[PDB]
Amino acid sequence: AMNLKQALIDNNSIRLGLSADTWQEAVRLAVQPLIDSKAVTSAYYDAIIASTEKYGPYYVLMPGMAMPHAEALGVNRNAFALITLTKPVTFSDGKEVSVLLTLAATDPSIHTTVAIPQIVALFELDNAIERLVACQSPKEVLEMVEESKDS
Repeated sequence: AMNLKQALIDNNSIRLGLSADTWQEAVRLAVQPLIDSKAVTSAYYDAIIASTEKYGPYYVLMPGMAMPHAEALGVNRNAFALITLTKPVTFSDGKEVSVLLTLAATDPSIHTTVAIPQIVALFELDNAIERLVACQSPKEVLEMVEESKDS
């Protein structure tokens, strides 16, 4: 089980400065890099849209970030993806998002025991979302992620 930096490399999962008009557009874009790496199937995007439709945007945990995921489904392999938006997108609860960290798992208890702690740490860094938005290559995204693992 899973290291965020490594997962991101193994999947080549980082996308930088994409553009979306709806939170549906942004979720699609956020899951794409995981369909690209064959970690998940489109049916995973569908499952995110569907769980958002019944539960509301539950994975939007801190200002400026979503970690899109469903209770899974279209998943072959544990993976993370990381995308960065040009302009903040507004989710159906009124929250504004500029960074989506997609999470996929074949076991549901990974989410809180393993994944959220890592995600939490990246975003608990001094000026993270804007730093992340101004990242000019996956290299520095990954450098931010190493910085997360310590202190």
